[PDB]
Amino acid sequence: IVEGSDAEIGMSPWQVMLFRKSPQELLCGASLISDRWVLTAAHCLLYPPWDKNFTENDLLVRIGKHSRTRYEANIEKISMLEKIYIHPRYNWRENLDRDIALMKLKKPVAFSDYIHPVCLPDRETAASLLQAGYKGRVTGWGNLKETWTANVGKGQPSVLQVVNLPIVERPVCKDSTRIRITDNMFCAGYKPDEGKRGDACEGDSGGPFVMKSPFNNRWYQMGIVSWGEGCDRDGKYGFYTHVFRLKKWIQKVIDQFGE
Amino acid sequence: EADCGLRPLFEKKSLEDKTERELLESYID
Amino acid sequence: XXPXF
Ligand code: NA
Repeated sequence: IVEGSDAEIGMSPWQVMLFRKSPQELLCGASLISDRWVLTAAHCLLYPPWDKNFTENDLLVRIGKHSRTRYEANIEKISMLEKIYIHPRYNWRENLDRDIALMKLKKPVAFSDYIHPVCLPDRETAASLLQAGYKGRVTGWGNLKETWTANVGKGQPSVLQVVNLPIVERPVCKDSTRIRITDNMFCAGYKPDEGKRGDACEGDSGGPFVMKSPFNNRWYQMGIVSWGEGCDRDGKYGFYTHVFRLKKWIQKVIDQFGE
Repeated sequence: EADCGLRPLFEKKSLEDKTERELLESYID
Repeated sequence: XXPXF
């Protein structure tokens, strides 16, 4: 996350870290939507050009974490994955349309002050909050900057990072890139000279873009960190998987496969 | 929807995090 | 996102 700040304790209790088992490695962000289901980006699991291609036996997740580099005894939980599911129409060989995947935990994780599910949007929430200018929140342990110098690397924070960003008008998103944009994605970020900056970055893929409903006070996961061209460049924006638009598939998986 | 989206250390305790107000204010601007 | 996309 570029230009973000440290998360407060328990600020994003649905935050999940996706790791490759061996060699052990932090791969992507993800989110908890129930005691047995985790949401992430399809490209985190299946995407050859980025050394991504894994089944449930290649991965594990850590839930309830705040600091990347410290073992948080009696707070963090670890879990194997029973199975992974990728949207059947997920398109990697072009623009990553329907960049979404679900992962079922081998056992239910216990909720606590630090582990708690985020809500998925219904039509009314989507219709009322997905408006240009309305802000959402993106979180992750991804890189702090797109570039590196001889003395300063891209940077990997130890503490979870968070940034608030405004949803952008679709025509602006479209004109900012040559990559085709579908109705299964939306973009967010500040325009040049709105002053503020901020963006998700390498390593934040799969993490959530959440909005706090002023109607019932609950946090809803409106998007998934999907793609971008570099990080926090002027005139560029982050793209996110449109969760509500893929709700039918999400429901099918949970209903058809459990928990 | 169960108890989704209500954080134990914030909403459940009537405490607001440091930046959620910026989110709320954006539904006006 | 992924370096050099
Ligand atoms: Na930008």
